[PDB]
Amino acid sequence: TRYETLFQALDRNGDGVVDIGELQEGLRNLGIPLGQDAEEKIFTTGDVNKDGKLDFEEFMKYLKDHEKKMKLAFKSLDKNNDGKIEASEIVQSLQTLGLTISEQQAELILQSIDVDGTTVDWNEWRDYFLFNPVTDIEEIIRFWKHSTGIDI
Ligand SMILES: [Ca+2]
Ligand SMILES: [Ca+2]
Ligand SMILES: [Ca+2]
Ligand SMILES: [Ca+2]
Repeated sequence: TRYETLFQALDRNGDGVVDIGELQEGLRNLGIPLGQDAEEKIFTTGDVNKDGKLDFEEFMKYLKDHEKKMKLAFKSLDKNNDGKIEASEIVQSLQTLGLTISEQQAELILQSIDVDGTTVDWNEWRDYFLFNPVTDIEEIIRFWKHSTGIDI
């Protein structure tokens, strides 16, 4: 019950839906730091029937689709399929997208994502981008830009 756990956590009054207040205060009470336009981007993406409310199916679907996207990004970065992402792979991937960066810049990115202080694996990746509403590698790169300060 991934998304059941999350939803049950967020739905404070237990009326079966999560409103924007519950999402905000919820994310803060779970310790996930998000800006209002990120949270609102999540909400607008999730509210398929546009009633200003997230029911369980909408929530579950958003997180499912998002997880698929992030998994796709991960597997697109992992060139040698070792289930991990090395800095050189970030360099190559960004190079195919017309960005030339150095090894220490990629290392900087990875360290911004890693906690083990090694390179990042699928668990850290997934956890890091779980509530980050980036939709693809481009948006991930833009996020890396305002996160690390490097202009990429
Ligand atoms: Ca509610
Ligand atoms: Ca809705
Ligand atoms: Ca790899
Ligand atoms: Ca690591």
